[PDB]
Amino acid sequence: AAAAAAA
Amino acid sequence: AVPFRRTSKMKKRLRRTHFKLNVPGMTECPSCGEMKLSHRVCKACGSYNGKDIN
Amino acid sequence: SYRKLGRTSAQRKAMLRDLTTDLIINERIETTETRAKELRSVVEKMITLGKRGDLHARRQAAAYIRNEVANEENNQDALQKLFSDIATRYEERQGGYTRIMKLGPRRGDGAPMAIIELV
RNA sequence: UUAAGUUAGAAAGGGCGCACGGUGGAUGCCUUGGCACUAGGAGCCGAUGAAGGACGGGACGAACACCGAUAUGCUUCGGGG
RNA sequence: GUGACCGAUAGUGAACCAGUACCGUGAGGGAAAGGUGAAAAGCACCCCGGAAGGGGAGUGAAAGAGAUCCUGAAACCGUG
RNA sequence: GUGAUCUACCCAUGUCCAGGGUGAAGUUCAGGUAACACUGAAUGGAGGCCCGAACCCACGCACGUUGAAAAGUGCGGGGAUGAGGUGUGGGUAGGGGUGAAAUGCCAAUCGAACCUGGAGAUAGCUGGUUCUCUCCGAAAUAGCUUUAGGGCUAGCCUCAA
RNA sequence: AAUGCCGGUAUGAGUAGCGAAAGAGGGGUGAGAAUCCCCUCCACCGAAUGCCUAAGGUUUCCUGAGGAAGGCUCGUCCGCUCAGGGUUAGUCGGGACCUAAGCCGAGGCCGAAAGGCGUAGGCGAUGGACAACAGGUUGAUAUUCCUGUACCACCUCCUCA
RNA sequence: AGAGAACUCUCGUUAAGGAACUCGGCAAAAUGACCCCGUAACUUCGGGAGAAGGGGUGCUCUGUUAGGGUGCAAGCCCGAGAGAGCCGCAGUGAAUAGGCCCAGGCGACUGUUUAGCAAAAACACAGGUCUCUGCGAAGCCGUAAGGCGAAGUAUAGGGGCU
RNA sequence: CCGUAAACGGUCCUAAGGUAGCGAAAUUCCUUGUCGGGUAAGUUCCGACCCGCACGAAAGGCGCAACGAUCUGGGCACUGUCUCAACGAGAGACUCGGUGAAAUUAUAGUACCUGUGAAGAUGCAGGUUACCCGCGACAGGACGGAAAGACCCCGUGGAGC
RNA sequence: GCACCUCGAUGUCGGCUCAUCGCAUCCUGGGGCUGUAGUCGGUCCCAAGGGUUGGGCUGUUCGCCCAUUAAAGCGGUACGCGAGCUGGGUUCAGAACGUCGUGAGACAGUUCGGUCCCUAUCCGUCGCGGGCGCAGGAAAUUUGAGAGGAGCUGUCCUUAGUACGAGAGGACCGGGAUGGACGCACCGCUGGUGUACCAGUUGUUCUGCCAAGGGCAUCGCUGGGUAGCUAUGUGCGGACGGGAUAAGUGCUGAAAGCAUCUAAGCAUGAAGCCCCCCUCAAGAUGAGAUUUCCCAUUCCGCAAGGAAGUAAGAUCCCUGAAAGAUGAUCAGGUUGAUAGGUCUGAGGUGGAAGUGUGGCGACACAUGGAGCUGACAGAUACUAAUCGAUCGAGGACUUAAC
Repeated sequence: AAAAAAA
Repeated sequence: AVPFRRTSKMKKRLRRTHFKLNVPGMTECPSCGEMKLSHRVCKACGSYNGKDIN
Repeated sequence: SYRKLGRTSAQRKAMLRDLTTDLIINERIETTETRAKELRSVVEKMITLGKRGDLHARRQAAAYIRNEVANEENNQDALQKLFSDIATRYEERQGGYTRIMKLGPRRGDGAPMAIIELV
């Protein structure tokens, strides 16, 4: 996936 | 926006070369002194060319 | 170009009217230097309005002078003071009714202060 | 004096070494307290009101300890000077 | 009464107003913090300063020993 | 064992919703039937009605994202007499409760809350493992294995007899 | 050498920030004033940014000194520090009155134990009953203090029918 | 305090074009207040509907207007709808009070939901249908006692689907 | 499956092989199916053809006024959304006075090109450039920082269903 | 395809912004062969200098279509670029349709909705300063080693309806105008803006009231507008030309008695190259050059050298903008116009207040192109640029002539 959704 | 390496002492001192501040334009007051910065009323005697105007 | 002095235009007008009237009563005030430079032209323009002495110049000056008492136990307003004392005092002099004398910097903010006086 | 060459000194500030200080509580001494046990004792206190607390009591300001409107205490019997 | 047990980051969490301060509604969790000198003899008095804090003068064996106060390292900050 | 002082639902008792419109059922007077029906005016003021403030909410954008704020602000937006908001006092407790149902919420915590114990759980996994010198010195192969980055025995290393 | 634990100190760096929204001048105190006090203008809120009254906090309230640390600057000032002072009720709210939801609950019914449930009875306001108003007063208390007029419950050493 | 750089944010204008921008009129602009005329397709006849679309608002007098409220009256309030006019580019002159229209999908509707990423076509909803249950009922919470159901009684309760 | 012009006939199989009503759909890979409308131009939209991979009758079918902070098309008005940006106001940014952090950090006197190398170099090799120290800006690199990748795999790990 | 690097993180598509590089060249430039009659063409060479579009559909690259154009070129740079930007699609948590699965659930099948953090330390880039050097200290003017910018083209008229061609059709070359895009400057016009300019107007409050004004309501709103800044406005540029050249075309000529573009010698030849066009440029440590001032003091150190005052000149401080974040630059500091004020003007706005006249009044007219006016000019020392202080050289040694 490699989704950049860092919180 | 994050420092990669810490600044060394010598680089910090080289950057602080121009951080110093200058001597003001201070001159002899003709009434009493000493001394009086240029183009301002003297804080001691309250005179300016040359009346006591406070 | 005139200065903005860090204020809104309405605040600029109100502060300039306050400083002009306060210079007109107390005859010597101590402000910052740039406020003095912005104030002196307005003050000599209002003295020039007081020079004419007619009703229209007085009604022009009434739109700028705030309603504070000038002379105690006489009930004299500032607007009467322009047309009674200042205009008769500066009848011969053509301009240059104020001078600015600089003081040292202020303690709290380093602001260069100045003495304003009617001469 | 000209022309062509060759060098030193330059320090806004900096580097290294040395000297003199400041910050800090490591280290070294040092216990006022702890940790394991040994030889003995003691192993229960309470409706005749317990364990534990709250609120107070000193001439004097708050707290620890002590005491309970008889309140920083009160008797009797001994120790001690 | 004894340790081929510890010595203040160790030893009880707690050598010190410690299950305290503090955190959590609550059950509960839970610190940091010892050292002047033998004796306060704790710097009378003078000067600068509003005071704090200094420099002399005294006490003291030592004042660089002066209230987190024995010794005082290094990181760090400075002056030549 | 501790929690419904946040929040989900329920119980009891209170309180709030500026104003302005649309206009029902029903009734009366007429046209009208033997008696009902139907139509036009007057009265009436029902509605999980309409526009819109307090109040509640979170639809769009922007800003903030080591913020004024561990969820807000500004400009607009939706509901606003009801399946409404809200105060006080209470009840339901974790293999449970509650849920107009999202795997939502139950104290900034949720496909199983938090605290203390079993407990120094276990980890074939990752990281780390503190003084010096000398002598000798590998392997990354085979077999088997719920075995393939683990293990055991052989192979290779070292010391002694 | 564990994204180790604790303590101290650097780098970033004299950098970001100093947290919505009006200040100006003249006098005063003071060692020191843009920030403290007074005065005059000007400005803001005004179904509030006004008055009071709960929950909650608890001394933060008043006076006299003080400025170390805390005021994201300064400070002569403060909700900061030290000394003193201040809260007066039969009528206001609650309790010597009542009860709802809910809770406790003799005897009692169940249950390895611990306990769970439930009559009589009681507790429990957010509700019902109930008697004081208008002025003044201090630096701090006001339908509590004072001056007027009152009202509610209870009792007679008394006087009348 | 003071200079009014770039850039960031909150705003205000802008010639001639206008959605050529963009995934998409997102954002912004515009209309929006009172009175009068008029208002379509469709329809469950209630609506749609403030549909759409047009016109007028300022001030002086005639004017303590006509007409109402109050009072013993004088007198003080609510005051339309018009005729003479007077001004400005502008008249609810400022600030707050809808942008509309046509054709489709889904869900009827009001409502509710992932506190702190998704408000929807999701959930719910009256109606419809099936099934269980004759009372110490069924179904539930509890080992039980006890209780909800219900101080109800098959036109009543529980469960499934729509 | 095969014929015959949905419907009928022959055969296998099952319990029986989709009725009405819809249909390129929130359902259609081919596919932007074909035709027409809308536009100068329409992979979206609308109305029909059936050629329905893989609609379908209470996990309801087909329509449906009103309604929606819903989704998808098309028009009027409107405009800085841009063609194509230009000014003006305020806050920050800039300067000065006062106060003053944080993420990060092996040491660091820290150029460029082409190669080499754990295969993408500030530090290596060859060459080309470059006096020392600052201030205001931009963000290409430092495989930048922030979170022992969430994807994938493994664990004879776990948890929920 | 392999799995070498990264799983104690290398953000992945398509667009926006900014670009740069290679030609296997889309056009423009120069050519060869053509079954090239001319225009238009086909193929193959040399050439990267410049330019290579506005939309409808779809998240789309791609692709189709509309209208142009000289052409709407292929690729690389982490399929360039998210500490530069957006999340429409992929790619979370919700909910549906079709299909599969008894089921929980699944689908490079579809649809609706869905949190994109960072204050720049270093190298890089864009600008601006302070030091020191350039063998004395200064004020100006400069050469250019090097570097950057620019480099594109359409249409019309003549030559000429000529050459050519049965006709239709129709030139190469050479001149002259007018455009598109881009760039550089500046506003005199055309406009925009112009929050200390002028006028109108609404509500409330204030100056005791009328009148006249002030405050607030987005600068309250509306209509204009000086300077400055601006484009959509205006002016200008890519012009004419030299040198060596590429592909080609050749001359004279032998190896090889001929022939021959070549092996020696000479040409001609492109929007490529190096200049002429513009700009920065001696930190060009190789620090250059010309002009003109100041002079060669005092005290120590016997030599080298070091301190104090100063000349020429510059700075601190102040008034300001033609400049500007701050520095810097520029105009100036009392034998002077640097800024403000005053006066007179330019421009803007549009007929001030008061008085009088007409009207019942709202209002109009005259005084009167009036009144007012921010940065725009010219005069005028009225006010401020005071007195003052600081920095700043005594010129090393050889060689040829003096």
